[PDB]
Amino acid sequence: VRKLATIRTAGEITPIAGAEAIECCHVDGWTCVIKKGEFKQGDRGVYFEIDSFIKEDNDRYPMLSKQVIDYEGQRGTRLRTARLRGQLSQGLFLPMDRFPELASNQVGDDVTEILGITKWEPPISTNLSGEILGEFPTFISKTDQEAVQNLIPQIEENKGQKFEVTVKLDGSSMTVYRKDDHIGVCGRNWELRETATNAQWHAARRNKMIEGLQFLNRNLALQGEIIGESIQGNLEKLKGQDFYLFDIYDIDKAQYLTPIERQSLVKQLNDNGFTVKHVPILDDLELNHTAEQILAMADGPSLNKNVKREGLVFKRLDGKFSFKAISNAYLEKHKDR
Repeated sequence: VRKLATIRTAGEITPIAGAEAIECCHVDGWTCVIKKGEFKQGDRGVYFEIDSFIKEDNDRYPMLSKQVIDYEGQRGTRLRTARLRGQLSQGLFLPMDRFPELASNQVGDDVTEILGITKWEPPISTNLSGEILGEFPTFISKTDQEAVQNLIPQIEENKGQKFEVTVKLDGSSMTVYRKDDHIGVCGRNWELRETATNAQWHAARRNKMIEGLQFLNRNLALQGEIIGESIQGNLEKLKGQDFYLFDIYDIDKAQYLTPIERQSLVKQLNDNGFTVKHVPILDDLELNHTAEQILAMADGPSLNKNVKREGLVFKRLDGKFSFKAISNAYLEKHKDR
């Protein structure tokens, strides 16, 4: 997981025409509204990303005062995407002289624990939050993806590489895995017990993927998104619920399969009557883009080609560098994300 609060550098600062108390600060690939004169280009500050939850503290955080709410039994503010007078704003960026306990930290430091910042999350469905069997397997990587806005040097340093481009479906991450004599089914954070009502187990039995892992005889984690009815508002307008694969983790080797290895294995499972669906795949992209350009492609058709998708995921063909681009128009349309 993640660095919600980090020391970064003011990029170009541009005037927000009309409202003269404020200006727009570019912070890596993010765009952030600041008060005028608060930073100049090159100044360092603490950048709080969207989804940070910042505890009530009007000494340090008076600009969060009217948006204080109660979340997991604590008073404080969830940082969220906003469009103000045409101006896209995401995150909070405070100059370093507001944090005297950080005067010895360096640019790029992860200061999230030191500052007490927590991660906000949408509530989980009744059937996705079944009965917990244990921890998420520590021998499986989780399905988190780094945002393109946080990868400016890595994006320029990947020009000419080729990427599998998939649609990000808006559901719940799910993992079905075999390790030796154990086959498990997990949600986003816990391994779950099979019951007649558990959504993830039901999806896994319905597309036979537990039999598929038994057939394959390998220590593999199939990872994908469960989507459908009563899951995150069912953007795709499905009947029932279904699993869509986007990754397969080689447990013995501790690396994800490459895109073509993954397609190979999906082909093999379907050939043997284990029909697992894949998230929609678009044309491979040869990278030569800016983050702003990547974000520009995020909007478009989803699995259901008549709805607007959450974004895109990009996976380099060697399976060694992956990132996501969340559609900003999608975050303006749904304010519970």
